[PDB]
Amino acid sequence: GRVIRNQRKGAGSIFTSHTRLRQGAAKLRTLDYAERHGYIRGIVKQIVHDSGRGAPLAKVVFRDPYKYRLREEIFIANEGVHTGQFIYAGKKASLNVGNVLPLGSVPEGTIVSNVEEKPGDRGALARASGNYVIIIGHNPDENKTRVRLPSGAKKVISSDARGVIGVIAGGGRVDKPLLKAGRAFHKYRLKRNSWPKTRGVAMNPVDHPHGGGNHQHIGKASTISRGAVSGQKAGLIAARRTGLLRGSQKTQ
Amino acid sequence: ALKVRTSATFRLPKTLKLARAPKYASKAVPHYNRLDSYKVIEQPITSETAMKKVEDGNILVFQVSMKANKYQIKKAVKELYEVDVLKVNTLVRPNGTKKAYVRLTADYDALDIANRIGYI
Amino acid sequence: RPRQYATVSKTHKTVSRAYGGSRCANCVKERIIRAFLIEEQKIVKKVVKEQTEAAK
Amino acid sequence: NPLTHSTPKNFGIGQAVQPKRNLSRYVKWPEYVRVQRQKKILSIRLKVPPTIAQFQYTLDRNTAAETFKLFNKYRPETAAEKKERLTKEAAAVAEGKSKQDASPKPYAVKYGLNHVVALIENKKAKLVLIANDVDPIELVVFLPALCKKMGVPYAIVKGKARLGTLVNQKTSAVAALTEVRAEDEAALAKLVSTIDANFADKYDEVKKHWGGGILGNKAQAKMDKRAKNSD
RNA sequence: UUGACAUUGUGAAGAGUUUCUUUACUUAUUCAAUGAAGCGGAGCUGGAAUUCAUUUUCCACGUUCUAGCAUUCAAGGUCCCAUUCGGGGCUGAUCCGGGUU
RNA sequence: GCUUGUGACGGCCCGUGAAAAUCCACAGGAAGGAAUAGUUUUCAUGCCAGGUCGUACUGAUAACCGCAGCAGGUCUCCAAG
RNA sequence: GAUGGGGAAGCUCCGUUUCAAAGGCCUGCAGGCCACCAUCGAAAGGGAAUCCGGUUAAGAUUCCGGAACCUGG
Repeated sequence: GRVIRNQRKGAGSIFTSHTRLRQGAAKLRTLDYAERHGYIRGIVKQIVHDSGRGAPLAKVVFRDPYKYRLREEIFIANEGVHTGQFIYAGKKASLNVGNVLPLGSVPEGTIVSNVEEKPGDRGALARASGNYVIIIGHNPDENKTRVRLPSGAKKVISSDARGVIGVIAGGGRVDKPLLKAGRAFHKYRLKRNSWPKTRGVAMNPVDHPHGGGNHQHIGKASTISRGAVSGQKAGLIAARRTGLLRGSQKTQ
Repeated sequence: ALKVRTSATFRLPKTLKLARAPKYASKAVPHYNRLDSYKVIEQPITSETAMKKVEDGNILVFQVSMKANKYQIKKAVKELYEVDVLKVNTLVRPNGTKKAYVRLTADYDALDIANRIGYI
Repeated sequence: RPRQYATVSKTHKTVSRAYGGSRCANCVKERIIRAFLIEEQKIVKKVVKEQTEAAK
Repeated sequence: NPLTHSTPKNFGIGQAVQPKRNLSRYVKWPEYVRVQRQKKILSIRLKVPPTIAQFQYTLDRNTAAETFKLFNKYRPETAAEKKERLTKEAAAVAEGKSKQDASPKPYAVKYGLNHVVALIENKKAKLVLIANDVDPIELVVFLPALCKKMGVPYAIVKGKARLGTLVNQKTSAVAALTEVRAEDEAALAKLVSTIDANFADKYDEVKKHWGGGILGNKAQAKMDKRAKNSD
């Protein structure tokens, strides 16, 4: 048969990300002696809408300690921060909104955003609009704090890993319908060529497994095992269950 | 027994960078001045339209090698005819040969220079 | 346009202050005030720390 | 005094822009440098068999200088010297005295690796010096046990470059002499006694012991802490 | 995808002469960042302990109201040089291992 | 009034709608600097040069492509009563 | 899309802050600072500077007359 759609996306050509209007990637600092022992203050000069991404950004400046200059950095907004604000960062840093701290430097029940999965990864988790991540306990043994994640999950990571207080701005984006193809169109041209989308059962057998007709139907189960092959994997994958469900705990 | 390096970034330390000491003079000889003046200026152009510019505008029209340029042109004229050159404009004719309209200073009569050259 | 600022003399490109063709007067005023007051409050923090540390 | 004013700098965090310093520790060195250093360290790791742990017992500087002083007496010739001897012994003996008996018998170290090796095989050797720092090392691993089995006196030493200089060469890796004049035989025996005591006699024991095992500054101090602070 | 073998080293502990289980290590290998900046170790120092103060068990390490500013091997202090004008060294900025982390 | 440019405003977004060369300014205070004089050329004035290539005409129911002087197709500006 | 490099029997492929000893800036050398740094990529993007009148069978913001402007030195 042919090659299917999703088999092709690995090559990019059409399906890459439309990153012209992007600002620089939003990240933390490079970890260093200051954050490692003490703190440092930076100042947000302005905050801004990056395109193809909710959850607006903040351009923040710091004194280059090692040289007479300024180092600008691109943080993710935190729902209350504002221009002219001072942004303290490091191990000995104060516990307020927008400041960034390790996790051993704060208690459980606290929350945080944009958190590092590892020291000096510069932000992996809780990078999305109105999201957040929770601390639930510490363990000074191996310096391991444990957390809960917006997928409902839980994890354990180094307590020294940095994270910024609060939740990410943007919030109720999903609660607004798009109402029509066109807003979605713009929403997606600013990201990638992953939209519109044709249904496999409308396609032809050569163009998709589902494909052929006389009737828009599939023919066999759409739960394609995890030990399957690229080109077979279209539909439900590791289906531990299927259909509608209730309910419902994410993990407990 | 130590040394002070005040930056983590190391670079190739400089050295003498010798000059060349050729043994056998790569070119057996130097070329002559390929593109001399005679070679530069090829031919006058005595089309009636050109003779008009001569008679009226104090210009000489010349066919020239493509390899030239205005500086060289001017230089060659002033040598070969002992003249003051006011300015020049140039072009490429569609037959693949270069033309130059060379305006003269007020002191010189392009016409008299032409019949001095023996074309008129 | 930018490359004309090179041709023109300096009275066209600056006013007669610190931060002339760079900042507005109200911002420079602001920044002056900020400097002076913070360096005073800095002195105050210093002497407060001294009388406090020498308290015990 | 009342125009100069003493204004220190904090050089502290979040202020007082940091000064320049000796960053030789944190260098991002070149590849070859890192390679040689890391090879050294790796060799220090990875417990060394006795067959190589023979090495890195080189000498005391005093005995070193004494031995080198002895060996300098038994230098080889140079260009001009060989030139002179070959002019003269020829000029005389070719139409005169006996062939090559017209010039004296020589004395020198009899350097050169395979030459030395054959001399030892023939028991014609009297003392041996083995540079410790060869690369590759299989060249030389088999000499100490060889001289031991052959009952010959050897020592491991420092500076194959010094050995070279002893021959007016860049390096030799070896130097082992036989010819000695009667005058220096006392010092010969003097050095031999101490040297067989230090190297040769201790062979069979050193042949038992391994090397390596070292950790390095950080993990070493860490183990010291995990032992002392915890026991 | 799973198993065996090789890469693949060093220690310990031990159920049925075994040869199998976890768990110890850094050098192998692997991951990441950085113009490879401040690791580690003992410290000092400082508070706050005591005593007619001295370690005599205690403890920790200089920046946080504010949309400022922080650059010229750093000023100071201490030595040399003769110092005419200007240089140079130590501290200021503890010392020691050069395992970038 | 038509075209056109332009300004300040207002509306739109889960859309907020290039980059670099280049030019300038600011802070900075390295340095150099006047008296028989010495400093300045971002004021004016004065002097030399400014290279190479292209530059005609069509742009279509006859100059392009459609085998062709093909009713087809082919980007765009000006726009009277 | 070269280089360092790394794959591939190889034609060549990968990658373009590359696990690299990657230089040039001023005042023979002494001082000094400062560096992810090939190169190409738009005749409609960006961009230093010009206009009038007149002239030819056919050229013109290009020529002539007049009047400017910008760069560089």
